[PDB]
Amino acid sequence: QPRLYVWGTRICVADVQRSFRDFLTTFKISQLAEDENMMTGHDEALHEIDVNHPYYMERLLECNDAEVTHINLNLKHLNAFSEALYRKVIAYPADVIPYLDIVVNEVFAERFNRTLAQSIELRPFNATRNMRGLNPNDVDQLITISGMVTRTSSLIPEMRSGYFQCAVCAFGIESEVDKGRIEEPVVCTNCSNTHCFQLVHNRSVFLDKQVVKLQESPDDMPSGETPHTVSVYAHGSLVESVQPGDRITVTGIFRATGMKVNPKQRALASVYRTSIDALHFRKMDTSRLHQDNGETITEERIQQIIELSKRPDIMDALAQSIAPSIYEHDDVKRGLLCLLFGGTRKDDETTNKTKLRSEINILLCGDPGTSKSQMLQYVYRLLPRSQYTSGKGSSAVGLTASVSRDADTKQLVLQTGALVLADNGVCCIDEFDKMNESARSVLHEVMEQQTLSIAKAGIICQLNARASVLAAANPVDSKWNRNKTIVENITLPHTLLSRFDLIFLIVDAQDEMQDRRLGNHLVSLYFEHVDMNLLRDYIAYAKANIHPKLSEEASQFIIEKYLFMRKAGAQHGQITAYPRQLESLIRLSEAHAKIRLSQEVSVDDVEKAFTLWREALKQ
Amino acid sequence: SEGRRTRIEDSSHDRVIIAFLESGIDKTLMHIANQPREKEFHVTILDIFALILKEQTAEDLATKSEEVSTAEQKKTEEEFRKIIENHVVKETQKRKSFSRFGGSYTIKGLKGISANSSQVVFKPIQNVEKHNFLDDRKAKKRAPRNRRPFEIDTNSHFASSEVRGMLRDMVIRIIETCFNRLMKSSKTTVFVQVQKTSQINYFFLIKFVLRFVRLSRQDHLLERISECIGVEAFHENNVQLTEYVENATTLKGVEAKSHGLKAQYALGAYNELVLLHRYIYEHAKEENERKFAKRALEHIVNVEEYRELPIFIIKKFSSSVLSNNFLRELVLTTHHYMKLVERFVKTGALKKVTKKVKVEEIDFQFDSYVCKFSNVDVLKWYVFLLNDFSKNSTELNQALVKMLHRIAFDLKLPIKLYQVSLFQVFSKVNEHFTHLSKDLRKSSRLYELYQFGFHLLKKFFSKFTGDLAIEALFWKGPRECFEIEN
DNA sequence: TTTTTTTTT
DNA sequence: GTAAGTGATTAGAGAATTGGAGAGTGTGT
DNA sequence: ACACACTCTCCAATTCTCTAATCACTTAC
Ligand SMILES: Nc1ncnc2c1ncn2[C@@H]1O[C@H](COP(=O)(O)OP(=O)(O)NP(=O)(O)O)[C@@H](O)[C@H]1O
Ligand SMILES: [Mg+2]
Ligand SMILES: [Zn+2]
Repeated sequence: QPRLYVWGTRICVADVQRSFRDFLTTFKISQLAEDENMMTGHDEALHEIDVNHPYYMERLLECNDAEVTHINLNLKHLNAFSEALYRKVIAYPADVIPYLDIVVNEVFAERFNRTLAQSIELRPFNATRNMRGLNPNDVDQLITISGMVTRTSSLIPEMRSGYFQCAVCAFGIESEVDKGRIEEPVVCTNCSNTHCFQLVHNRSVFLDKQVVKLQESPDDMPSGETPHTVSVYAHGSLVESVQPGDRITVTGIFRATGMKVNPKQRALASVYRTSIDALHFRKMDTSRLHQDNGETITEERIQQIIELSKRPDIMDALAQSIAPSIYEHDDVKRGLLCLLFGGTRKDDETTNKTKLRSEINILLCGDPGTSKSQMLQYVYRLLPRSQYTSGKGSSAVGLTASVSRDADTKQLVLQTGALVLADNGVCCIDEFDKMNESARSVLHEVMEQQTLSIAKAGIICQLNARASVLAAANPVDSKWNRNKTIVENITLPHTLLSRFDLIFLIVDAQDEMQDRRLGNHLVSLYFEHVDMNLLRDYIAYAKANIHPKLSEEASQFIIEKYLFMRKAGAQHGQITAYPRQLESLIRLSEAHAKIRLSQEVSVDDVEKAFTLWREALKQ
Repeated sequence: SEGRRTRIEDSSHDRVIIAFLESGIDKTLMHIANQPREKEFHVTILDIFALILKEQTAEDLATKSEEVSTAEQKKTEEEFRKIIENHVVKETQKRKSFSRFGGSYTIKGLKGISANSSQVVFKPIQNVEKHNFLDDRKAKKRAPRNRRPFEIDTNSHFASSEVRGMLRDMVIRIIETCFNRLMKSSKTTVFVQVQKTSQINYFFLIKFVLRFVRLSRQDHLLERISECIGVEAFHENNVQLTEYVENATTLKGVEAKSHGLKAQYALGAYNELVLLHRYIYEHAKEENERKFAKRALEHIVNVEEYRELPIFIIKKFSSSVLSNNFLRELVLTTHHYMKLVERFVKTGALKKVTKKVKVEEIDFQFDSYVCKFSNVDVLKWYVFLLNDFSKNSTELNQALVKMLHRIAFDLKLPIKLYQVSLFQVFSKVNEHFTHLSKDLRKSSRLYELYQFGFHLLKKFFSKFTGDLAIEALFWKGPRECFEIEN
């Protein structure tokens, strides 16, 4: 009996398929600890996975009901079931993956007695290494690496089967493309002429392909190395599933290819180019506020959040849990909590444009050695979409967008900057007083109108940049000077200063008791905070579900407080108030009501917002 | 050069026909043709009416034309429903065929050309029987240019209801006013003349008119075509057909093709003569007419020249000088003639037969007559034409299957049909039937051929042996059949 | 071509 | 009617005509 | 140097003709 073997390895195909069928029908072990992005399915809207069944048999119900066409295969479960199969999967992905697919399709057809539009496809994931640690032994093996997405290409059509037509008698033949090659017919079987066919391109069949560029994480590296970049190829349904600015983990096959010395000729260079063929993208990360509009939270944790919101301590409880290693600065922590929550979104949905800004901007200004950079680092690490820039390390064009000439098409093309990557996120700008004036002056349009309009050679367009700006700086003399006023210790234009919603003056209150307490706190690092898992869910639920509106009493109160602000700002040696500060007060009031999970802004919320704004600046 | 036109609309020839008939000059031409005194115009008028009916068939005009636009709208919507569903199913099958990654594999148990080697494949094959030994690459061998089959193309279309109604009226008026006088005046002269083409026009017009009368069932018109009903018609037709076949076989080149073209039209006219005489003998109301038809049918069945004609033509067939249309016509002619001989044996009217030596009378046996067609030189062309089963007409498919079925189950001799070149046809038919559900298979028009292939292959595999599988590679003669059987 | 960066006058 | 002899038909081999594939060589980019 | 085009040569297929063997018909007992 003829039998099929993988070339040079003595692996037979069917004996693997038997064990994998057993794995699919039988595995139920890990379901006590189901993961965050894997514990829900759906027939319509959303539904929750049951523990007690065979797990992938349960997951196949989603393919029947919601007509999903893929299964995410966690390889840790397979390794727990049988290492003898896990080794074969990792060692020969280019040979065994075309048959585990067929076992899945067989089990689906047997279970449901049904067909589908496309075959159910496998995506193995969660097999980790570094980009520099790859060797020639790893060619065609399964690997997984992580990084940030900087750029994505436009789509490329890749043919799978061509269509020939005879020039003499209009007969037509199909021809499969395989091993990278097509076979051309020579003799027409109808009219019996030779060397006679012509390929018709638009009658043939193509597939999608995309190129994605990935960058090293800087954390793990040894001494003196600069970060590397790698090309990742996405085929089929993975195409356009990721944006620039996202942080991801990729599982795929590591490959190597040759290159021609001249494009005209058959000779090849003996040093090969390398890339990755993708199989799975993962973006789930539990160390940050989650990136998914909070769709998957359970009813029980929603009720726990609703119960937690009724503490009178809710502002202090949420605020002091942020940045736990930082001592005191409670007012600054409350300001950062307001930055995290934000106001109500106010967009034109016909044009997809912001009518009014709802993001909150904060400046910190104070003495040296007061942990401003540390607070910036905490906010940078907490959020999913964040950028960090510092001092003279930035340019005006690099902060916003740049024009460069393309490598092959020789056209001028446009590419992103920090504020465009930080869209729906936070940009942290350290050493803000030491930037070049050219670099600092482009921030006006972004900080006010949340858009960015460009007019250079052949490029006239407008971009959206819905970012929040958090900045830190020193006074003119690096130590705060008491022989000068506030608008002389700070020196920025009024056009720039009026665009911040909060300014925090941090001046060293020199006192022996405060010195002793802070010294005890700092020395102890060498020897009722809300849980991070609850804080994540609280912020996401509040953002998705709470939209405060102003009450009429609150609106009258806001007008009265704005008149008081206009009188107070006019005195000598003080920051003047413009009509922009009325918008700032409305944003802060909505943020306080949003923290309380209230659909209406009250006079108490306006009072708390005004008190925070006033006491931030009276130093 | 003016453009390409579909097969279901009016030809450019039809517009000239419309102008010609709207002028009414055809009535004057018919009036001239009716006069016995004006003989010199008659051959040309016959040529004119044949050239008018050049692009038509009798089946187009025989059915009376009627329509309702409600039914037409419903019918066209169902046609495009068929087209849309075919496209969606084909595209989803093709896009589901593809597979993602590659590799290379060894088929353990199959030998390679080079020593100690197993077979190697470079695509993820589903199962070992899907392997093909890369026959898709290899270039097909061609016949030389002198020996390829060729069709003869007549621009043939389903014209509009207006043109079909006008032509139907013209055909009926010709039969009523001209036909007997015109044919009687022509037959004395057409074969004496120097010019060749009026012979072809003569045979074409005979074939068209007799088929139109039989299919339209206008039985009162049978008096008007009485010039063609006699035994003399069969005699004269047989003489001309024999001369054309001999010249086409013995000459070479375009001259041989030119004589074979005459032979084709003569054969078609002969077939219409046979079918018309059977229709008269079955459905005429007057017993005198029935007796007149019956005596002619008995003459055809009795005399050796009419009974030996199909084998005589089949043994001389050659694709260098005769068209495929000739072979299809010959197969259908043989089918109808053998049905006539079978009925005249079954009713007992044929028992003893005259044979040349002096002439002597010997008993006749229908199985002895059928056994002549089991020769290899006949069965070659039946297997040749069975390859085109997916585009043959249903009548031709029935004729081919019936001739094979007689040898399979009336003479009961399946060893002569055990042959590889027929098993290839069965393989194609089976692949065609895989794409249909069990109900649609019984609904299909090819189910007769499928069922016959089923029974013959089961009879083959009932007693399979390896030496029998070797014997399937060659055509088997009579002693070969005896020694294989015994 | 036009655009962006870092050393020099 | 049966047996033996002679004539005719069929099968094989040799020779000549026709056509197409393949390989080699020359020229142009 | 490499690709493309053109020309020449050989070999195989087919058909006619001649020769030999086997089968069938005719003649004689
Ligand atoms: N209240 C505090 N809580 C925690 N760490 C503190 C505190 N005050 C000072 N530190 C420490 O002192 C250092 C402050 O550095 P840094 O974060 O740069 O402050 P800074 O405001 O940015 N000063 P500078 O950037 O020079 O203007 C860090 O090592 C902190 O850990
Ligand atoms: Mg610092
Ligand atoms: Zn063709």
